[PDB]
Amino acid sequence: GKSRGYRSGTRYAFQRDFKKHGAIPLSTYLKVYKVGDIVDIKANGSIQKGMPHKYYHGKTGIVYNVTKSSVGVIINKVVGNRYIEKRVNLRVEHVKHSACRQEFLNRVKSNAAKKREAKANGETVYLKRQAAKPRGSRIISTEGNIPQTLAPVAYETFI
Amino acid sequence: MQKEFRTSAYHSRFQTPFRRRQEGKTDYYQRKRLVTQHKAKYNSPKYRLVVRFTNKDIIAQIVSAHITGDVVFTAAYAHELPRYGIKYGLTNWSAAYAVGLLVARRALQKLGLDETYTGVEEVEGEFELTEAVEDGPRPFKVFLDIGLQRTTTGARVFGVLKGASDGGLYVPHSPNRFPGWDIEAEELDAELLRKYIFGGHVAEYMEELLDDDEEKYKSIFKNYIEEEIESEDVEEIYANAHEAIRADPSFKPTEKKFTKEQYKAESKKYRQQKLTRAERQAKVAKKIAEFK
Amino acid sequence: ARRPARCYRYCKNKPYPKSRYNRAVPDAKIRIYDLGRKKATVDEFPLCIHLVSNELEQLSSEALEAARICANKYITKVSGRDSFHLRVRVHPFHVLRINKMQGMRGAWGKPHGLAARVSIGQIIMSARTKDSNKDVVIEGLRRARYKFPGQQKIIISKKWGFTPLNRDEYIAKKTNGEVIDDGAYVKFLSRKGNLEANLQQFPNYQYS
Amino acid sequence: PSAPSREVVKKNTSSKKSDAAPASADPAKAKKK
Amino acid sequence: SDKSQNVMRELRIEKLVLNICVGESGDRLTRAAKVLEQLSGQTPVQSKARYTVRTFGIRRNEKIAVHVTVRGPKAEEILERGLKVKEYQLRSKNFSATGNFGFGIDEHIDLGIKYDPSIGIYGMDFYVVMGRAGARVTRRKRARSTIGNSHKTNKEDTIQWFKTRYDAEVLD
RNA sequence: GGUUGCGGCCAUAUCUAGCAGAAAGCACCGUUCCCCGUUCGAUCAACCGUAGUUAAGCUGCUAAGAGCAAUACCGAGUAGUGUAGUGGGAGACCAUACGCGAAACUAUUGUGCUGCAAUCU
RNA sequence: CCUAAGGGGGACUCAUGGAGAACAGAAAUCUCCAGUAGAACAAAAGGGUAAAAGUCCCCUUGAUUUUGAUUUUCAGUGUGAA
RNA sequence: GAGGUAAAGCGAAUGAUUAGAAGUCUUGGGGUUGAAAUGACCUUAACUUAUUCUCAAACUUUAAAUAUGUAAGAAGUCCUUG
Repeated sequence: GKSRGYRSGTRYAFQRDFKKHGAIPLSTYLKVYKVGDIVDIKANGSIQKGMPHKYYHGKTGIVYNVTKSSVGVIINKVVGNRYIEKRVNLRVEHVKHSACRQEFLNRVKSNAAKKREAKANGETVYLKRQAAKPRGSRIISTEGNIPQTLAPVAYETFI
Repeated sequence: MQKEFRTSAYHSRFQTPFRRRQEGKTDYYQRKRLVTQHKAKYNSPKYRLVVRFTNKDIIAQIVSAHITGDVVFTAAYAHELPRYGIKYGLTNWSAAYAVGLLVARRALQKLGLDETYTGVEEVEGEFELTEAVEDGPRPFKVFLDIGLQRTTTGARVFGVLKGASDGGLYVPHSPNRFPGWDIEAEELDAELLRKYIFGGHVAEYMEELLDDDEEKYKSIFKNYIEEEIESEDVEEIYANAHEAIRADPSFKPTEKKFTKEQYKAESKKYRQQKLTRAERQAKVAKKIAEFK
Repeated sequence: ARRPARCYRYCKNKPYPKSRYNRAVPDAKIRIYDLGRKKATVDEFPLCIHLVSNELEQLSSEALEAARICANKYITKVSGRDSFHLRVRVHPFHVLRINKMQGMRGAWGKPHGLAARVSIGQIIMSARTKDSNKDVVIEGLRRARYKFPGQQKIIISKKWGFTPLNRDEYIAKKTNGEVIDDGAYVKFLSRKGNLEANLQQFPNYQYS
Repeated sequence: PSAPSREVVKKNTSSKKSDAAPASADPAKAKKK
Repeated sequence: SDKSQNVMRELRIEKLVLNICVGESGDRLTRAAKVLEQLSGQTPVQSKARYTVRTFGIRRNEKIAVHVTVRGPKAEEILERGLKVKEYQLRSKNFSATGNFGFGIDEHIDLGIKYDPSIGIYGMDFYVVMGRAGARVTRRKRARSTIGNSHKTNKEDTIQWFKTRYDAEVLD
């Protein structure tokens, strides 16, 4: 007999972290979520109300609704050959702001600051990020660092 | 014969509670229920009336919670009462009422809701909530946080409750925990509550003790004796103070006999300092050598 | 009764131990893992000789028992029962299953026996003895090798007895007062913890 | 007279014999014989 | 500082607990409760069996024993009244490692109360809980903590205090 | 800098055994008329701040302390693993090529930081 | 299966071990200390829970009314459940 | 961001498991002490302490590789105020 209940296979996913059981620290309840915020979903096993399904554990989405104790998050899930928009109601204990927003929102500010200064100096600045390039030429000094010769070592048993 | 319990594995797997729970000071269940705000009232804070009693002091603070820590809006302490004319019994039920009234008036002064929301100017002990004025700002809403202190009908925390409510703050409450509440006949005897507001119980103890046990009366009510304060003029001490509390509720800090730097320099002399790594290494080497 | 060992030679299944889920499991044929003078002190037997696996393989408890008996018999016959301490280093914890003891329907088997799952380079048997007793102990293990399937190597250890220290580091820690007897094994000095207890337990500790 | 009763603090809901009450764990009360 | 001869280190009785474990429920337990209310002047409380034992003739939640706690001067008076029956002679194996001691009388009329044939005689159990000032630390709600090692009550201190305050003997 | 009230992170904060603690605070501490709660004013309630004490709590310091935390020419580029071959081997398995890469272990260092308000030799 | 074993609030801390107290003993009741949960939470197993979700006490019927949205199984149909 | 598989671990929890050593038996027996004292001794077996060999699909503090969610702007960012 197969069993396919709602929380099947969540033995380790919904467990609390080691030495982290019990009450929720209240910064979780002091965070403010606005429509359009990007949030990570991670089910807290100790709060069983407003709990996400195991599919959304580890997914990231857009807040579309804000209620008394919960947020509505939009998730795109693959069903066959397309994506379906899923609307999940989650209590804020299972939700955290995505840290990818704060990094990109800082690059927007930095680009704006760099661009305005270049206009003040009448010069140009390039704001596109670049991949790591192959390193240039260089000269290796050997004063105090004369090359040491290594050889493969013979076989030994150490038991 | 039995297994030693405090093993290294016992300590390794032990999960210490929250720092302020292990101190036995914060009830985080109640704190979560008090602090958490409706998520659609995004950054609007909930304001708590923190009321704490020490052996010598009454602390009343209006607090809003933030991620970096709680932020005090205003604060009134019982040791401020001598400025207002109450010098003894700084932990009466009536001192609690006075502290609540003071913090309410001070907060309303800070906000600007003084002329609007004056409160109960003629304290008769009736149960009443600060009702909003039509076509005007709503009264400052504050929730009572009694912490770990037990809820009993007649407790002093509800004295600060009644004082703050009469001071013009909107603090949601019921009258079934006030002194003078008849639990069998579910109505509040406002006469006994008014008695408690103006030190009536203390004055009656003074009068009842003076004619029965004068020696105990001399020790318990010393300050009243050297102040020539009898029972019949106890009430005015509170009754005037209320008026005085309403006349100038602004906070006047105590003038400090020394500066911050002087306090720090004085205190730093009586603070032992951690041994350097070399010092304890030398101690270990000496202890080894003296072992031969 | 027993199928040929070739039917259970390879680690094809996940480990299947006794648990609350399989309970009617027979006992392993091997019950004794320490033979010879197992109470000898560490200093009495400096030489260690291993029988090492060159196979990722399963060894039945029957083979473990047979090899143990063969090695013990030979070494006690040639050098005496107190000239060595033999230790079997693999315990059979994996349960083999048998089906026949219809067709393929409902074919989940019943417990049939026990086997130890050994890796490449895993020590099967260890023998601590004196140096002068080398050629005997080796010949004791070389016979025991015949009771096992696969390839095994007889390797003379670099270490002192069953200790994790080389035969030179042990002597250094011994003349420095950092080693005390514990019956058949030893305890080594620690530079951590209560200084007074450490000093009391190792009085001859020449501190540097 | 009033009749208050001692309240229950334990959680053992089972109505059975308790832990560590075995026979032969006791000494010989008649060892003096 | 850290003076052992400090005023607040004074040993004194915290409470005296009087136990009568009559094995049954009904008239005998009610009369034992009457005896306890007579001796202490306080309404006692009845204890229920935690589980069923056929050998002892008790069953779970059957009201078996009755006990009462007395504190203050009355505890001291009852304690010395019971020590009179013991003729002021306890044993070294009557004091616990935590500094408490107890004894057991066998007839409750030796204490000095009127005997009634209807009531009969019940034995009685005496236990004294010793403690210094500051035990409220371990019993208060807020900021509850433990008592420091020097402030703890132990067997030797309680034995010496008992010998001094009652001029009695602790038979080692 | 100490202390209190309310906290954030939730042991670098816990645990064991010792020692010290000026000022204020906190605390223990005293009492039972009153509101209130108990078998018990022990807890809880109220009253006095008066009679006393730093003994305990609390705070800090000590320990080749237990635990915890962090780091690393520590182990170890090891174990494992993605990709490849008409590679080896009877097989079990293994080596090599282009990549990713632990855990234990070992050693060293540390042992709460901090927000708001009030207060203090 | 459950008018509580549902809902709210309050108070308390569990399994177990050690040391003590007449009968009383390995197991009755009382006391202190230790006790990160080694207990309990109707019923399988897993997860969750310590000033509680456990134990006890007080009050109750939100196990109510109206009809939408959403998650799982999914065809993104029904039913069940949330 | 999420994960708990490979590996690893077991002088870390749970469960399994080999060997000694040192202590306590006061809440194990046999023998030997006693004209009787439960008050010693020899022994095995128990526990306790620090160690020791080996393990887990339905164990675990730790924890990959591969695979997997989101973001990388004009429907954006900032300023003022309806």
